[PDB]
Amino acid sequence: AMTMKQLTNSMDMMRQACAPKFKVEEAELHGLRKSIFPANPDKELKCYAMCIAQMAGTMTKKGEISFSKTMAQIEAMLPPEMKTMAKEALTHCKDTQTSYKDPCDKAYFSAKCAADFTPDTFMFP
Ligand code: NA
Ligand code: NA
Ligand code: NA
Ligand code: NA
Repeated sequence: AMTMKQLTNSMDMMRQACAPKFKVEEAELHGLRKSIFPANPDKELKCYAMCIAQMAGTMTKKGEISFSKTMAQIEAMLPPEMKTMAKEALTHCKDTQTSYKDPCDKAYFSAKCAADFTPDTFMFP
């Protein structure tokens, strides 16, 4: 798997690829990295999160969060410091998207469920 430093480098690249497309600012982005997710973000932040999950190949053509490739991702890619938190969060949070129709809401609120469940060391790009 990746080391923590390699994962950070990969997450910074994802953020560089996605953030410029959306009307987001540094503070709210720093917040998600530190696993602090607003309950009521504006739409641009929700779609930033979707862009990210899409980029990590965790999103479906249907505009849904894919359990199976997320698991494969986590297994192959994550360092021990993140891997067990991510597996537990995915199982804990897998039904979140069913309360939402819009794909940006599915992505963002699934990631919020994960952020809220885990401690502050669980990073999002
Ligand atoms: Na590595
Ligand atoms: Na919550
Ligand atoms: Na967290
Ligand atoms: Na938390």
